[PDB]
This record gives sequence, C-alpha cells and structure tokens, in this order.
Amino acid sequence: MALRKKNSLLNMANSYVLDSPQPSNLNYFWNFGSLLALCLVIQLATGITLAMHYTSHASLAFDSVEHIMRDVNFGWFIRYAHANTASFFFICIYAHMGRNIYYGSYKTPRVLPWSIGVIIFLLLIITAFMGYVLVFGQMSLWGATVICNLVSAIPWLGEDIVHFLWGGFSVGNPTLQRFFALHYLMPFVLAVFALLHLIALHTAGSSNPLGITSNVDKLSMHPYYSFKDLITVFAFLLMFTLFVFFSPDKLGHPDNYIPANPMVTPASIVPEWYLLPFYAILRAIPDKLGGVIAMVAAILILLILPIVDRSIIRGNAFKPISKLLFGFFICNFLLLGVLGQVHIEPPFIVLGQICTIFYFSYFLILLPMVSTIENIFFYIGSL
Amino acid sequence: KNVIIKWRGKPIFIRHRTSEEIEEANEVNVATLRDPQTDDERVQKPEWLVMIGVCTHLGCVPIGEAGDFGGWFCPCHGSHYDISGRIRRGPAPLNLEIPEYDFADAETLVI
Amino acid sequence: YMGWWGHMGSPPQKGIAGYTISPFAARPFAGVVHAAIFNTFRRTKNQALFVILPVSFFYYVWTQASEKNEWLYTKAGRHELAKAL
Amino acid sequence: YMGWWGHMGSPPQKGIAGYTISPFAARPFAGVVHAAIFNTFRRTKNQALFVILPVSFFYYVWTQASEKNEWLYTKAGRHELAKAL
Amino acid sequence: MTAAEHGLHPAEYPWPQNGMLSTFDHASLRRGYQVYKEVCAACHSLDRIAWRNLVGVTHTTDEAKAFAEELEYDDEPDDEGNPRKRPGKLADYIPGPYPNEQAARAANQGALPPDLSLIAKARHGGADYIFALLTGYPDEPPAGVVLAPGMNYNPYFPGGGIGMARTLFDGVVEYEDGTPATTSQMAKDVAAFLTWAAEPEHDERKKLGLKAIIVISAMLGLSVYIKKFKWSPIKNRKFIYNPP
Amino acid sequence: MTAAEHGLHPAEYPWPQNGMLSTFDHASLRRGYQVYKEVCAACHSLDRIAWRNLVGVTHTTDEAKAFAEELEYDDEPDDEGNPRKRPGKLADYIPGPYPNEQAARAANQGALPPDLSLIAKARHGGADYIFALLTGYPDEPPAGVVLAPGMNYNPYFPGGGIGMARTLFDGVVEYEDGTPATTSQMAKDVAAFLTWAAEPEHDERKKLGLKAIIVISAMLGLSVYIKKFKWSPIKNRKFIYNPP
Amino acid sequence: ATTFYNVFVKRNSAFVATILASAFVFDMTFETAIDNFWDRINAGKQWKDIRHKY
Amino acid sequence: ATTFYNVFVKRNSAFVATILASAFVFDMTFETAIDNFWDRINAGKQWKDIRHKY
Ligand code: HEC
Ligand code: HEC
Ligand code: HEM
Ligand code: HEM
Ligand SMILES: CCCCCCCCCCCCO[C@@H]1O[C@H](CO)[C@@H](O[C@H]2O[C@H](CO)[C@@H](O)[C@H](O)[C@H]2O)[C@H](O)[C@H]1O
Ligand code: FES
Repeated sequence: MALRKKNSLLNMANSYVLDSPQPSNLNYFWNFGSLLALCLVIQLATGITLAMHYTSHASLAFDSVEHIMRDVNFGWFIRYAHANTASFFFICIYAHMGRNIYYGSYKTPRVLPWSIGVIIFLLLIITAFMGYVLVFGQMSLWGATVICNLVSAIPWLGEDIVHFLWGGFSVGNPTLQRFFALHYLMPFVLAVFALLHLIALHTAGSSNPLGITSNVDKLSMHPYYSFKDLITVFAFLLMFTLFVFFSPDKLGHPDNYIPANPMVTPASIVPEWYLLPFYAILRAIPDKLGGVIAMVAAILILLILPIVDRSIIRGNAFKPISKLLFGFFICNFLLLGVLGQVHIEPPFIVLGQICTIFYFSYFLILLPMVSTIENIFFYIGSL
Repeated sequence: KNVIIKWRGKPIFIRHRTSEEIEEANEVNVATLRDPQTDDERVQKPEWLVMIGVCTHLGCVPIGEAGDFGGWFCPCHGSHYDISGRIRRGPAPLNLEIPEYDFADAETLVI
Repeated sequence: YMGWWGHMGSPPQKGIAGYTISPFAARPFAGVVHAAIFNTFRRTKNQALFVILPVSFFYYVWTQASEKNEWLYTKAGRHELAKAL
Repeated sequence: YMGWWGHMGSPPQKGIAGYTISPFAARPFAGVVHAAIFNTFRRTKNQALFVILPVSFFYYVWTQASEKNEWLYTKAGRHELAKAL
Repeated sequence: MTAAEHGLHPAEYPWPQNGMLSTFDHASLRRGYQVYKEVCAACHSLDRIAWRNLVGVTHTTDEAKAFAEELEYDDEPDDEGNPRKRPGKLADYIPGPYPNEQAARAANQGALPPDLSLIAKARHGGADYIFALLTGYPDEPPAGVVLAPGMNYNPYFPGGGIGMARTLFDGVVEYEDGTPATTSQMAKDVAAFLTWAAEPEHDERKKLGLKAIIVISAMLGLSVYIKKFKWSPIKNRKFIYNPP
Repeated sequence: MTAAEHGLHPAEYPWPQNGMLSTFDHASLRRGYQVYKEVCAACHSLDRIAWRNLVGVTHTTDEAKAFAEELEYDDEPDDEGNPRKRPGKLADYIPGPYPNEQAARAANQGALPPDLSLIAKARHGGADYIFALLTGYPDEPPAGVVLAPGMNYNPYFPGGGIGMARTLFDGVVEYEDGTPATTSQMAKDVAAFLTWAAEPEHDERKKLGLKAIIVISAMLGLSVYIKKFKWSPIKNRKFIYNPP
Repeated sequence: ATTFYNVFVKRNSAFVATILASAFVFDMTFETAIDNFWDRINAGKQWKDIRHKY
Repeated sequence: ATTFYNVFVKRNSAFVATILASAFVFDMTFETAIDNFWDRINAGKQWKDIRHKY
C-alpha cells in the first residue's frame, strides 16, 4: 500500500485533494470553491501582515493605516490587496451560492453542507463589517453607529445590548479595540466552518451540472481539477492585478479617507457594495424591528430551499421555466443592490418594496409552484 | 445667557431663557418647521434650554445670540436656529439635538 | 451514497468498452478554431433568451425609475414631487 | 494496530467469563479506609527509593554548591574567590 | 436630491498620470508644491508629508534639507527640563498654519480648512474635483442663489456655498521654471501635487502592475495549454456499448 | 554577589491584609494617603490613581471632589484657540510634582524618584520592602562604606547608597484621627497605602477567591464520589477462566 | 422517597429544571452568606465600617 | 533534441534545476527590460529626467 493511503495524516490530505473522486463533467462554475479558498488565504496573509502594523487605539488607528500606506515597504500593496480581496471574496461567494442554487446543490443528500454554508455566509458578512470599522474613517464610524443601533430594535434589552457591544455610550475607542480582536478571530472561525462544510460534503461528493449521479464515472481530483483550478486562479489574479495595481480605490468609498468625526455626518451612509441588497430589503419595511427581521430572514430563508424545491429532478439544466425564474431572481437581487445605494426618494421607495416582495416570493410561492408544475410537465410530456 | 459645556466631545449649549424668550419660542406654528417640534417637546424645564450645540448641517458649532430668529447662527453655511433651537433658515435639516439630561437638584443638572 | 475507488456505488457496469489516447499522442488544440466559433455560437444561441429577457426587463425598470427620479428633482417636477411626498 | 468495537484486534478470546455488578448495587466507597491506609502504604513503600535517591542526591549537590557560593562572597572567602575567578 | 445639493460633477480632464503606463509629470509636481507653499499653506496643512517625501520626487536632498532647516520644531527638554526648539530635519513633517482646530476655525469664519494630504482620495473626482473647484468660481452667482455671509458660490461644491474664496489669480505665484502662472496652470499643478501627496506610491505601483500583468497573462496562456494537454484523454474518450 | 550588592532582605511584617481572608485596614489606607500627600508627593508622582479611586476606599465622594477642585488641569482650547485651565474633576489623575524626567532629576541631584503607583508590585518584598526602606536609614553608615556624593546609606537598597534621604521623622505629619505620627506609624500607613495603590482589586479579589475555593472544593468532593460511583462496575469486575 | 423521585428526578426535564432552580437559589443565598461572613471577619477594617466618621 | 531531452528534462532533479536557473535569469533580465521600457514611455516626466536642473 502507497504511503499516501497508509499514513493517517497523509491519507486525510489524499482523500480531499488528490484521490478524491470527482464527477468528470464539472464546469467552470465549480471553480469558485477553490477561489474562495484562495481569497481566504490571501486575506489571512495580508490580514496578519496588516495586524503587524496596525494600532487598534482610536487615537492612532487611522494614522496607522496611513503609516501602512506611506512608510511600510509594499504597505500600499498589502493594504489594497486586503481591501480589494474582500470584494473579490464576495464576488466569488455570490457566484458559488448562485452555482449551488441553479444546480440544486442544496437538495438531498447535500442539505448539511448547504446549511453550514449559509452560516459561513453570515460569518463572512460580520467579518467584513468589522474589518471596515478598523480604519476609523468616516464610513467606519458611521457604519458602526448605524448598524449597531439596529440591535436597539431587539425588544426590552436591545439598548442595553448595544451599549454592551460598544463598550460605552457611543462608538469610540472600546468599540474599535474589540472589533480589532474579533476581526482577527472571525476568519479563523470562518475557516473552520469552511472545513466543516467540506467534510459534510464528502459523504455525497460534488454534484455535477447534469444533476445525475456521478458514481458511474469519476475522475481523480488531481491532476484534472488541480490543473483546471489553475486557469481560474490566473484569471482571478489578472482581475486582482487590474484592481490592486491600476485602480485600487474603484470599489471603495472616498469618505473612509476622512478621519472619523462624531460631529460631522457624511453625505450618505451606504454600506460596501456587497451588503447593498440586504440594506435595500431593510429599507423596504417601514418598521425598525420588521426591517431587521426581514434583513436577517433574507439570509436565513436560504435554509428552506431544501423544502420548497419540490422538483423530482436536481438542478435547472433541463428545466426551462425554472431557468427563467432563476434569471429573474438573480436580476432582482442585483436591482436590490442598486436600490441600496440610491437616496430614499420617489420612485425608488415603492420599487424597493416590490423588489423585496419578489425576493421573498421566489422562495415562498414561485419556486414551490414552478417546481410542482415542471414535475407534471416532465411526466406528461414524456408519456 | 448661554453656556457651552463639553460633554462627550460634543458642546452643550445651556441657555437660561427669560420669560419673553420662552414666549417668542412658543409662537411659531409647528406646521412651518423643517423639523416640526414645540418647545415643550424640547425642554423638560422652560428656563433651561439644554441642547447638543452641533449644527445639524455638517457639524460646526453655531454662534449663539446671532441669527435671524435670534437664537443660534452657524457661520459655516449660514443656518439659523431658534430660541428653542429649532432650524428656521439655511442648509441644516434638523433641530439641534437634545441630550438626556436630568435635574438632580434644582441648581445642578447632570447630562 | 458515494463510496471510494473500487466500491464507488455504481450499478454493475458491463458491456461498455472505453477507449482513449495518451496526452502526448493527441493534439490538445485539435479543432479549437471550429469549437471557438461554431460550438460557442451554438451554446450561446441556445441560452441567450434566459439572459436577455431578465436583464432587459430589469434594465428597463431601472431606466424608467432613474429617469423619473431625476425629473422629480428638477424645477419642472416640483409639483409632482410635492404629491409624491 | 487498533481497530474499533467489534474488530478491535484482540487475539481470539475464549474461556473467560467476566462478572460485574451495577453502580447502583455497589457501595462505591467500600473498603476505602483500608485502601487509603494500607494500600497507599504498600504502593508508596514500593516506589520510595526511586524518588528518595535522586531527590536526596540532587538536593545535597545544590546545598553544597549554594553554601560554597555564599561563602565565596563573604570577607572570609575573598582569597578563594580570587582564585576561582 | 437636487443637482445643486450634489454639486456639479467635474469634467474628466486628461491628466498625465491617467493611463495604465503613465507616471506623474514630476516638473508639474514641483510647480504644484510651489503653489501649495505660497497659496494653500496659509490655511491648509499637509500633515502626512515629511520633508524626506519630497526628496527624489520634486526636490534634491539639499533643497529639502534647506526647507526643513528654516523651521523650528519642538526638541526634547534641556537638562533643567525647560522646553527647547531645534531646526527641522528631513524626518520632520511639514508643519501646519494653525496650532489647533479652534485657531483654524477662528481664522476662517468658523470653517475648518481640511488637511490636504488625502483630499484627492477623500473626494469623489480626485484631481478633477480639485481642479474644477479651484477654477470654478463664477464672477457672479447664478441669479436667485442666496449665499450665507462668508460663503462664496462654487457649483462644484455640494450645496454651492463654500467657505473658501477664490485664491488663484493670474500671477499669484512666480514659477521658478518660467512657466506662465495662469489660474488654470496653477490649478493643474497644485491638483497634480495633491494627487501625488495622497498616493505617493502611484508611479511604483503602476510599474509593478505592468510586470504583474505580463507575467500573469503568460501564466494564464500556459495554464490553458497545460489544462488542455492533461485533459485531452478525458475529452477524447470514446465508447462502444454492447448490451449484455 | 555580596549581600551589599543585593540589599538586606526585609523582615516579614504582619500586615493586616496578610491572610487569605483579610482586607486592608481602610483607616490605615486613609492615614497613608495623608502621608503620601504631605511627604512623598513633593518628589513622587502617583500617576495611575484618579481622584475617583479614593472614593469609597479612603474618602467620601465629597472629600475627593474637594481635593480635585483645588487643582487646575489643562482644558481644551477656547474659541480663539488659546490655552485654558479648568478645575479638577473626579475623573482626573492625581497630578505629579514635575513636568518631565529632566525637571525631576534636576531637583533630585540627578536621581529620578519613581512613580509610586506600582512600586509595591515592582520591588521584591512589596509593602515589607517599602516599610523596611523608609525606616532603615541608620544614623551613621557602617564604618568603611564610602558613599558617592548625594547618596545616603540604606542597607535595604541594593548597593547601599540611595538618592532619597530619610524623610519620615516623628511628627512630620499630624494625623487627622489623632494617631501618634511616629516614624514607624507613618511608614506602616504609607506602605499600606502604596500597596493598595498597586493592587486596588485586592479586597474584592480575595472575597471572590473565598467563594471560588468553597464551590470548587465542593465540586471536587462530589466529582470524586461520582467518579467512584461510575467506575465501580469496572473496579469490581471478576473473571473466571476455563482454558479451552 | 418514591414520591420525591417520581416528581423531581424521574423525568430529566424535571431534574434539569430542579437543578437550575436550585442553582438560582444557591447563587443568591451563597452571595448573601459570604457577604455577611466577610464583613464579620474583617470588622472595623472596611470602608463601610469607618464611613460614618465622614 | 534527444540530447536536450536527456540532459535537461529526463531527470527531474535536472529539470527543476533548469527551471530555477531560468527563473533566476528571467527575473534579472525582465527587471532590466521593464525598467528601460518604463523610462522610455515616461520620458521627460520622471525625477531622473529633471534632476539635472538641480
Ligand atoms: C485663506 C483661506 C484659504 C486658502 C488660501 C485656501 N483655502 Fe482651501 N479651504 C478653505 C476653507 C475655509 C475651506 C473649507 C470650506 C468649507 O468647508 O466651506 C477650504 C476647502 C478646500 C477643499 C475641500 C472642499 C471640500 O470638498 O470640502 C480643497 C480641496 C481646498 N480647500 C484646496 C485648496 C487649494 C488647492 C488651495 C490653494 C492652492 C486652497 N485650498 C487655498 C480655506 C482656504
Ligand atoms: C525630596 C525627595 C524625596 C521624598 C520626600 C521622598 N522620596 Fe522616595 N525617592 C526619591 C529619590 C530621588 C529616589 C530614587 C533614589 C535612587 O534611585 O537612588 C526615591 C526612591 C523611592 C523608592 C524606590 C527605591 C527603589 O527601590 O528604587 C520608594 C519605594 C520611595 N522612594 C518611596 C517614598 C515614600 C513612601 C516617601 C515618603 C513617604 C518618599 N519616597 C519620599 C526622593 C524622595
Ligand atoms: C475573511 C477574511 C477577511 C475579510 C473578508 C476581511 C475584510 C476586511 C475589510 C473589508 C477591511 C477594511 C479594509 C479597508 O478598507 O481598509 C479589513 C481591514 C483589516 N483587516 Fe481584515 N479581513 C479578513 C481577514 C483578516 C485577518 C485574518 C486579519 C488578521 C488580523 C485582518 C486584519 C485586518 C486589519 C488590521 C485591517 C485594518 C487595516 C486596514 O483597514 O487595512 N483581516 N479587513
Ligand atoms: C469560505 C467560504 C467557502 C469556501 C472556501 C467554500 C469552498 C467550497 C469548496 C472548495 C467546495 C467544493 C468545490 C466546489 O463545488 O466548488 C464547496 C462546495 C460547496 N459549498 Fe462551499 N465554500 C464556501 C462558502 C460556501 C457557502 C457560503 C455555501 C452556501 C451558502 C457553500 C455551499 C457549498 C455547497 C452546497 C457545496 C457543494 C456543491 C456541489 O459540489 O454540488 N459554500 N465549497
Ligand atoms: C482540504 C484541505 C486538505 C486537508 C484535508 C482536509 C482535512 C479534512 C480531513 C479530516 C476529515 C477526515 O476525512 C475522512 O477521512 C477518511 C480518510 O482520510 C476518508 O475515507 C475515504 O478515503 C479512504 C482512503 O483514501 C478510504 O478508506 C475510505 O473508504 C473513504 O471513505 C473520508 O472520506 C474522510 O471524510
Ligand atoms: S455646518 Fe452648520 S450651517 Fe453648514
């Protein structure tokens, strides 16, 4: 017996990255998993490096970030790499989630990797939000103020909880130091959950774009998917290069280059682009508590896809109506994103409400109806 | 007279308003006010206007007694606040915020 | 639901002969120009509606909304804005 | 070298009958006083030399060294210290 | 919002540094420093720039040391613990015009002139906004605009009323290189200079990006050949089925 | 090393706070504060203690506010940006006698009197060392000791020559509680006070430790019963072997 | 004894509820008991004992 | 061709050695080449181009 199989430690690597049996027909959308692993590694490397130069005290934080940009050798690169990779992390995560929804990766027997995945997505949001605060520019402060005052909507104890999270009566030094500690920690938790969702997936293996079993025709993960992963790694690094070296501030907001000033409020407090759809959902509900619940429900509702998809067939490759519905769902999710950054003015107020209804009605009405009808069409249509 | 107490970095305007000042503030119809509020909503004690003296526009501190509604005038972009510290004229959207203040004694307030 | 090499969990296979040639014996880019043109055209044509319909609809919605919003905050749109608030 | 329940990797067992009683049927502290005194004495007596010999030796070494060091840095030890450096 | 409330959006001007392969014009950077020093520095600080930062960008080591040595900075206390001043060194930061915010606001009718070290990154528009703002004070405010006292009309500034008056007029600076100091020339130079101040790595960053683009492109091309090569046995597989 | 180079080791005195269950004597803490204020504070700072720290330990809220309000502290600048002073508040730290190290050393023939906020934790010996040092200046240095200029002989101080002269003499303080202010009494009180300053959680810490000791002891006893109970089927197992 | 067993112990839901309620009571009473004991062994020493002079 | 294969490619130790030596040479030459190109496309703009005036 070969050492890679005999030795317990080597065998675990072997089972995941080398002899792992994969379907032979995964397409390029199965490459986002490894890109997300690459983003996670870049964020750990750049993150730990910035932590060696950053000072978490509110009197010095913003200046420490300027020191990184101006004095540390390649500090500009490390800072922009870290900031831009956070955007790429969300592009890849939305793609990976989109792949999973389109191809029915959430169906049995893969409900558990999917459900852990939904938690990974929540941790990523929290991680990225805390990191944004650490700069302690105007968007940092006003972000922490607004978002932590949503917690005030929790009945009875909400106000108390806010003051407890801030460590005082406003966002200030205690808040900044605790966000630093948590921002450092959260990526490690996120890595553990990423590993859990893979271990959960190992029982069934990867789904594939046809939605049929692959037990009939498997390929080793290495070398075939190793070499296919390199193509998207280099494509990713090309995109990374264009942002980091040529347009490092394109995805960001100028207001964060102004030091936090509790008096002056910025013109518009909008979150980072990747949070914008959830922000639009929150604005849609007029009630404070209602809005918060809706915004959380917009993420947690993904947990019910295994129930509401009633199809006897896995995924959308062969389902024309489901494909149309999915197209509309995805475009609506982008429109929500755009409405997250417009002003609260006519006619965008009502439009945002309609888009919010459409978002939820996909999970609660349309997907159950459409999947039921397609079942009947496949049966009658093939008689 | 109007005092300026720093409290959590923000200035606090404390004005000891006269009888006729109170009267002047109680006049303006709530209807015609960017931020509609009456003095009774603002003060817990009519002789103690206590406000957070940051202008609601960008965040300069209004010069008191100046204005056009004889309360506070932000010199930065020329916004005029009232004797209630309500916004009347200029770029500022809101009335000057009221802190949580309590009269522990009748001669001392805690903010 | 998945095993491992040797016991993957396939139904018994019999009667299929599979054939292939070495990477060093094959032209890796054989028929690449034909595929790049004709195959991509076929595959794109077949999926075009599923992209075009939702994108065009949501772009139209946005365009109408953004143009109205712009117009409401002009002088001409004063009255319509007053009603809308 | 270790399996799991059912196939642990024992040589075949045959001929041993094992018996035990429920925790609720037993006195958990039965004969505790006898054990605490006589059993601990037996077990300690049997291991005493393996602790006493090395500890006593290294304590003696340390004691001699620390006393010499102390004496060298007195007035009386001036000459011996001068030679030692 | 009204367009007024947003501010007019600045034109896209063709800066020398626009362009994936383009550096700053360092002669413009030098001229821009001279505008900063003679006009802006009256009210605006540049606190994030040290004298050493000018060296080998706009000035030689000698010129920068000369600038530093003309100023007095706080030294460590003497032996009786009394305060002392020293002449400036290259490691010193360029000192601001005011001791604190309160003094700054008192001198500027309540307004606080921002520090300019990051202003090119801290406004939408960047150099284009700075250029548009400094050159965009109309002789007369559009009829019907009511300016608050001590405000100046400038359409690029959100809301229209800015506390900073027009400051660049033809020949307020006499450039040491003989360039005609027109309002537009000075605004272009100072906007270039401030952009450099905000992002001083700009030139190096774009050269390393060119190297990265080339290598990563080559690796992408090769990775595609290697993928196709290793995958060809799978793509070329054929079956013959004889039902049992 | 010679004993001289180490310093004489201080006696173990029976402090009120020695003892697992013992708090500080707060009346001694109060008297010790008065010694600090009237003797040590001339040369030594206590920078880590704020006026609020005395409240409910040695002083009432009123007494501490009175102490704070007698002093002037730096305020934020006025509206013209000119510097200003304010009266002290409870949140203020007790202010030191010197503006910087240089001024401190100049006043003390080169020696720098350390800050006393942590001195009880920062020396081997703690309160015993402080007590021994303050009371251990002999009238005459042991015959043959050559003191450097500006040094005083004290055997508890490593090396023997300390830059701090004897300062406690009978009746340098007049205690407000009528206690006779003997050298020994003042040293005991000030040593208690400084120990409190270094470890102000001491009283609370020891009470929580008592609760923890009791609960953890009970849990230890119960854990042993439960272990013995669950293990008894294994310990009591018997075998009968019949060779096949 | 059987009664006690049947009510508080037999169902784990009841047993856990009894343990938690006991923990609540213990916590509250133990706090009070230690407080008083600590005050007696450190009598005349604490601020509460000298506060009255001021 | 066979010769080239046998010397530089057949043994992986030799292949890896050849790759690393090539990487060293590429790294050094590419640095120099980009430097010169960058200087030509940005001619008269860089400090090195104006330094001589001072
Ligand atoms: C004597 C005063 C004064 C001079 C000279 C001056 N400024 Fe200013 N500047 C101000 C004040 C005051 C503000 C704040 C205006 C406000 O917030 O209303 C300001 C604001 C600015 C802003 C930011 C406007 C914004 O978007 O917030 C920039 C950029 C600026 N100045 C650049 C310059 C440059 C470049 C020069 C000269 C080359 C210059 N200033 C000369 C006083 C001055
Ligand atoms: C007028 C000066 C002066 C007065 C009064 C004074 N000290 Fe000091 N003290 C010093 C100087 C100077 C040193 C540093 C001596 C040295 O390091 O040689 C010092 C050192 C100390 C040390 C540290 C010795 C060491 O191990 O480093 C303690 C503890 C101390 N003082 C406590 C007190 C206490 C308690 C009082 C009065 C109740 C007091 N001092 C009064 C000047 C003074
Ligand atoms: C999933 C992993 C991570 C994500 C998504 C993430 C995201 C972010 C984001 C969005 C910012 C704000 C960037 C900016 O605009 O400047 C940031 C800042 C920061 N992050 Fe992370 N981060 C991650 C991991 C880490 C880790 C592991 C560390 C280790 C300490 C770290 C340290 C920092 C530091 C010090 C900053 C502040 C300095 C700065 O703003 O550049 N990050 N992070
Ligand atoms: C750090 C973030 C994540 C990483 C690194 C990660 C990584 C991966 C990898 C490597 C795979 C196997 C390869 C692939 O199919 O692409 C995978 C599969 C999967 N992931 Fe993720 N993932 C992450 C986040 C998520 C999230 C947010 C979800 C769901 C909301 C999710 C759900 C899944 C599912 C369901 C699969 C199985 C899909 C299938 O092969 O059919 N993951 N993930
Ligand atoms: C992804 C990064 C690379 C590091 C590896 C990831 C760490 C996760 C590994 C810890 C989980 C243990 O992983 C578990 O171990 C065993 C052997 O290793 C695998 O077992 C599998 O492979 C072995 C031989 O390769 C076969 O005996 C077995 O029939 C098969 O199921 C499990 O399918 C896997 O779930
Ligand atoms: S800042 Fe108060 S008027 Fe604009």
